[PDB]
Amino acid sequence: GVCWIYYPDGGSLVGEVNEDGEMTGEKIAYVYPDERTALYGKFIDGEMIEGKLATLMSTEEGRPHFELMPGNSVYHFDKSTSCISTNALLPDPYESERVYVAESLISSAGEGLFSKVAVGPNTVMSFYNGVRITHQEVDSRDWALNGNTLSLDEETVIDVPEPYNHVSKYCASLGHKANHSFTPNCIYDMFVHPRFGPIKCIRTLRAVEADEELTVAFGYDHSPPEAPEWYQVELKAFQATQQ
Amino acid sequence: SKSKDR
Ligand SMILES: Nc1ncnc2c1ncn2[C@@H]1O[C@H](CSCC[C@H](N)C(=O)O)[C@@H](O)[C@H]1O
Repeated sequence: GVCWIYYPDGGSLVGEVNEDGEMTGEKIAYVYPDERTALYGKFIDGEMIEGKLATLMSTEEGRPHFELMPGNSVYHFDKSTSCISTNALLPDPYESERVYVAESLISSAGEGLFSKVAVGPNTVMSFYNGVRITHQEVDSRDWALNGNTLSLDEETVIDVPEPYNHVSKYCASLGHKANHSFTPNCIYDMFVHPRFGPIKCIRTLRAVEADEELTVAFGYDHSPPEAPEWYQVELKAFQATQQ
Repeated sequence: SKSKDR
């Protein structure tokens, strides 16, 4: 029979496991956190070799039944390295139905990230993929090159370096396009992605309305205030509104 | 140090 294996983030691998008990076969799927959008096809040991975009229409005796989307929407396990993606311009189909990039409502923030649709709290909205570099590197260079750096764990930083900060040059993920707020409606949270691998995602903390801008706390060290000058500014301002 | 969300 069927096995589902959930990641802590709510995504899952589902399928009949093989003789040796591995997520291996032609009819395995990764199902996104909405429990509707899925990537269906060939996996070996839980790695997506060839996943075709599908909708989960229902389950019978716990067995998922998918409808393929028209096209040849194929996706592949593609962990970044110097290389952000093998398909810089191929969007995440789950992300694409949920967010879009537009001018930010925050004065001189530039661009920002918005909900296409109204969602609940705890809803994963967008992915933060990037190149995978080291803290020493990140911390050895000027802030001007550190606009999109995001701490993944204690060995790894995730970056979206110029010119991938432009959507016409990179749009496989959009998490980096979310602006900072000290009164955020989202957080960065761990996510295990079938294409990007282990990255971070952007998740709502509260219900959000269609066309609201999504914001997160960048969470730079307040006292080592090691941050760019615009953040140091918004911090003085905010703490005044607080103290 | 110089990156989001450490
Ligand atoms: N609260 C804020 N105030 C001013 N600028 C901000 C901001 N949050 C993010 N930014 C800008 O966005 C960068 C982080 S990336 C976020 C997307 C960016 N607004 C863009 O147009 O590409 C920062 O270096 C800063 O220039």
